[PDB]
Formats: sequence, structure tokens, C-alpha cells
Amino acid sequence: SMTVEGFFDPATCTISYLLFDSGSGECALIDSVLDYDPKSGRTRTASADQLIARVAALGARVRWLLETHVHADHLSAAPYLKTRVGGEIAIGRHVTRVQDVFGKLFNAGPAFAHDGSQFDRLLDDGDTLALGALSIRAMHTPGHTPACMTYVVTEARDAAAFVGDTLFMPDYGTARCDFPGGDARSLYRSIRKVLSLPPATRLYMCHDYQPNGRAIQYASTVADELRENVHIREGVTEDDFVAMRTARDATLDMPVLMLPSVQVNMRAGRLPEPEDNGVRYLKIPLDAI
Amino acid sequence: GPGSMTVEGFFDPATCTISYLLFDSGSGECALIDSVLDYDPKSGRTRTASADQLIARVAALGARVRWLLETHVHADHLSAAPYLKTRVGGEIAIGRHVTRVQDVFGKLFNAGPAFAHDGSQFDRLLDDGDTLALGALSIRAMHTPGHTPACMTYVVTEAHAAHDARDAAAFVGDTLFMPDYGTARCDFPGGDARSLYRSIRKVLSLPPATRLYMCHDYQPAIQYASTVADELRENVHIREGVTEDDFVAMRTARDATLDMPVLMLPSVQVNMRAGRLPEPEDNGVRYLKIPLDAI
Ligand SMILES: [Ca+2]
Ligand SMILES: [Ca+2]
Ligand SMILES: [Cl-]
Ligand SMILES: [Cl-]
Ligand SMILES: [Cl-]
Repeated sequence: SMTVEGFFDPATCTISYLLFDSGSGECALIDSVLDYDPKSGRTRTASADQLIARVAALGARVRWLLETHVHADHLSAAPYLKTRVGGEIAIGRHVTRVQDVFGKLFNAGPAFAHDGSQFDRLLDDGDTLALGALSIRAMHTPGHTPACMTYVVTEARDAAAFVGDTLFMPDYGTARCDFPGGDARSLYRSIRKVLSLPPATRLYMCHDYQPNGRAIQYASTVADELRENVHIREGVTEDDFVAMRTARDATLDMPVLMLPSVQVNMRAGRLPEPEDNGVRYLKIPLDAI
Repeated sequence: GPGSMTVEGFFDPATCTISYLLFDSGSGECALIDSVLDYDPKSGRTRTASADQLIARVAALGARVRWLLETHVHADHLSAAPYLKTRVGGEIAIGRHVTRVQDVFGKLFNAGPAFAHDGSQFDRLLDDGDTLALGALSIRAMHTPGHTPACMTYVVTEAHAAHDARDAAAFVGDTLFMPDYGTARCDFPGGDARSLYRSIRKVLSLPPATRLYMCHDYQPAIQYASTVADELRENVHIREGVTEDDFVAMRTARDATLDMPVLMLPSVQVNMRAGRLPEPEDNGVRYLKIPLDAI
């Protein structure tokens, strides 16, 4: 009835998803990657082209291009995909807060809108998106960023939820909360909301880092998380989690692709407009963050 | 035997760069070569820890810095030459063909007319054969292109040497590496393997006892120096017997397998301005520019 296919990118450890309703052919793509080499400034389309090819092989029609949040670890390929498979690009409405902060950091100037108008749909908690016979509910789950959404898919429970970076596989734990607007106490509460779904609900992760050298994995369940999550299993209190997450964040370095990712993703994945020589430039602020 | 000169190398673990302090203890005059401003590309943060080590050693020696020398326009680290100039003095010098590098990379970074392509950001532009005085020592700039169009090898000798104090030291930049590691890549704009072969042959025509101080150690513990004799005998790429054509074929094939250096784009846009950072935008913040799909 629902088909979920994950596509793992070794360079950024991101899992992008194809969500398919067999009965209608209607499809959503979630958290796509535009391949980017920060050493050379080169972009490639190999990861997004794999999604396009699978869409075509399934005879699928893409209706939604969903972002769980404004990613700091890879560039989105949403505009590239929209041109080539269709669909509407959607993200949580609090992307506008990210635009305000990062528009300032990158000195984006007056041509860069802070109203989320680069996106087709801005989503509020509880909004639903139709996908053939399925319904996708946008559940606001802030903590890693203030804009994070978890997409809960059911027949219009036997549910699936795309949790973004709100959870990892149980053996890895939880995501950092030191992005601007991030908050560990919020993340704890948003995780408790996700783990309030029925226990057999499948949870699909945005990232996997293969702790202890195990195989790549990116699906868990609400039950397995409550039982085994190394940071936030049943029994862990909010205060204890906040203290752990805050200390753990304090010791982290900046994600390698933070500055390139955020300036692109805050524009719905559009690249900066060309300068007068016809070249587009990412801007890296010195000693500013 | 060896000059009276003192050479101390400072290895940076992040970039594998070796920066040098060259000291004439008799006069107290000093040169600093190939300094590093520490730079984290993930966050845009700079630090001065590497440069501060050079400053502290200069002060402990009672030395006075007269020269801040670059062997070439570096693609693997940002220079700290201006930060050093302000705090220890000295003139910043590089080979005159830096102007060619400025033409190419001024365009790549769209730096515009405020960025001069005449080398005026540097205090001294050096031609082959130029000598720089350093107390009882003399530094001869030998042009050794190949890795880049501008590379210089700085050959140091006592200006007026007794019989047993005639041996030279040369700071070779990224031409030769240690014998077991070979030679540097030649795929930077204006780089040329055939030129590099010829330049290395010139460096290896210096007297056999000449000490050769390396710009990097990529296999660190640290190996700072080789000699002309050892390089001619042992260098895995360009020992005696390797023909020019064979070296070019090897070097070309090898370059094709390499990725871009991590700091290539931040380094060249700062080092083409003698290590100055870009001027701030209207909001008071300085930005590095990363060209998309342009190189
Ligand atoms: Ca994330
Ligand atoms: Ca070099
Ligand atoms: Cl606006
Ligand atoms: Cl904050
Ligand atoms: Cl060329």
C-alpha cells in the first residue's frame, strides 16, 4: 500500500526517501541531495538523478518535494528535482526565522526574501498533504532546528514517520541542538511526541553514521527507540537529557558543509544569483560564527 | 662544511606545512618563510597560534625579522605574512610572476578592479638571481617554476665565508619532496611538469652537500631536510637517470588521480593579496568567495 525507498549518500550520510502510493502512482521525495565538493566548488547531480530514474521506472508522479528541516550537512536538490519531475516544495513555516538569521550572516541583501516565498508550501503543525490514498501529516518537532517537521504517513495506524534529525537509530541516539534556534529541552519534548505514536510505527532517519562499524541502517520503530535509544530511551528524564545534550554539543565542531548548505537551503535550494562575470559564488563569512 | 646559519622548522599538523625561521646569530637578523594563518574551513574561523609560535621564537632569540618570504602562492594554507609584518617587521617578498597568478585568480574570484594584478600588495617582487642581505648571510632567489609559475627556491650562504663554512641551505618550496615521496603536483593553473623537471635539475646542480628544506611533510616524526646528493640518488620520481619525457608522463598521470587541496579556494584568494583578507562588505563582515562549477 505504502512503499518507502531510502537512498543513502556516503559523502554526507544523508538518507533521501521516495514515498510511493502503489495504488495511484503518486509520489513524494524527501530530503534530496545535490552533490557538492567543498574543496573544488563543483556540484554533481548523481544522487538526485537516482531518485529521478526510480520515479520514471515506477511510472510515478511526484506531487511533493518535502524538507524535514533546513539542512546544515548537505545541499538540497529540490529545485533541480522540481524542474525534472514536478511537484511542490514544502517545509515548516519557521523556515522564515532561519531566513532572518542567515540572511543577515551571509549579507544576502534585499533580493533575498525572508517570508519563505522561495518554497511552494509553508507547513504548520497538523497540516495534511494528500498523496493518492495516503495522507501525510506535518508534525512540528523542533529542537535540532526551530523549523523541524516529522512527516507522519497513513492510509487516509500502520504508520511510517520521516523524523528528519529528531531521532537517529537507537544505537546512535539524538542530534545536536546547537544550530541557531536549536534547543535540547524542545528536542526532548518533540521526541516524546514522536514516541507517543503507536509502537509499531516505522521511523525513517535522515542520517546514519554506522556506530561501531555496523551496516548502514535507517529504519527503526517507536518500540525499538523507547527500548534501546542510548540517549532518550524510556526512563531518561528531561533535565538529564538536556544536561547530556548540552555538554555533548559544547564539544562538537561545525559540520563540514554548514556554510555552503545553509545559504543554499535557506533559498529552497536555489544557488546564489550569478555575479556580473556569470559565475555564482558561495560566501564564507570570516570570524562571524 | 655548513654556514653559521640557524634554521628552525615549524610543522603544522592541519596542513602539513613547514614554516621556517632563518637566523644569523652573529647579527641577529632573521627571515620567516612560508608562514601559516590557521584557518578552519568548516566555520570560517581564523587563529594565530602558528604565527604566534614564530613570533615567540623570534623574541626569545633577540632576533629582528627583515624578510617575510613566500616560496610561491600557496594552495594549501593561508599565509600569515601581514599579521607577522605588523608584529615583527620585515618586508613581504615573493617571485615577480605572482602577477600572472593574480591575473588568473582575480578573474576566478571576480575580485574586480580594487584588486591589483601588479604585485603591489607585496613589498618586494623577486627576479631570478636577486640577492637579499641577512646580516652575515646572503639569500639568492632562484626561479624554479613548475608546481606554479612563480615558485622561487631561496639559496642561503655566508656572504663572506671561510673555507670550511661554504655549504648552502636551500628552501625549495614545493618542488622536491623528501626522496621517498618524490615531487609535487603540476596541475595548478600555469603549472607544468616539464618546467618542474628542469627546475629540479637546476636545484640538483647545486653542490652535493647543499641542505634542502622542504615546504611540506605529508608522511609524518618530521622530516625537514634532505640534501642534493641524497635526492639525486634516491628520489623516487626524479633521481638521476629519469628522463624528462618519462617524468612528464608519470607526473601528468599522477596529477590526474588527485583531488583538489582542501583549502585551495580560501588559500589562493587570500595569498594572491599577500595574505590580506578580503575587504569587508557593507555590514562589516569579510567573506571568502567560493566559485561554483568554475574550476
Ligand atoms: Ca540536520
Ligand atoms: Ca604548494
Ligand atoms: Cl521579506
Ligand atoms: Cl540560539
Ligand atoms: Cl594552464
